[PDB]
Amino acid sequence: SLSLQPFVYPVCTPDGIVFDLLNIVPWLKKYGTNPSNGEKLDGRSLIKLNFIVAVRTTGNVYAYEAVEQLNIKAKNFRDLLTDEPFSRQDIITLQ
Amino acid sequence: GVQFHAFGRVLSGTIHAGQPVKVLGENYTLEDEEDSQICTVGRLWISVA
Amino acid sequence: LCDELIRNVKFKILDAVVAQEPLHRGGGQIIPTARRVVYSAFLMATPRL
Repeated sequence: SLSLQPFVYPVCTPDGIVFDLLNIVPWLKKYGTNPSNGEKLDGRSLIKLNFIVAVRTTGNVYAYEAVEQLNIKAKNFRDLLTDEPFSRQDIITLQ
Repeated sequence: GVQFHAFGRVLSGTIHAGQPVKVLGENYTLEDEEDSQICTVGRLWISVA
Repeated sequence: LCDELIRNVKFKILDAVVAQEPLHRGGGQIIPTARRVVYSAFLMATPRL
């Protein structure tokens, strides 16, 4: 979210952002709150991600183009398999 | 050149100036509401050639 | 072929092999595979512009 770069070490906050593990650690040390929401967050609450695109919800691989088209179609934002909401931003691109 | 105005014949209903209208989409007006962008048209008038 | 709309072509699916578990195996990632199958069917049918 903050860097707009690929995460060195992916993590997620309850906010549900993909700012690797850099942004969260700095915000917790300074504020003790999540930068997006401003809600209190602890380091423990952070969830670290375990280290062709994959959707987090389906956890399935898809052609990148196909995924993007489903996310942005008429109300087909969520996800073809799960139909759980999913954005382009939280699509993980595999190298 | 910058301002566009819509035209058409309503079927059954009458809101004169103040009442806004929830605009519908071409394909975004299904049961899954994607885009409405409700605005208010207070300059609705009839026209001639 | 040349990024043009297909017309007058019936792509008959002869035989298929489905996954036993769609949540475990590929269940939502078969549409690019079906697009590649349709492209290989249209390319190997002696096309004409």
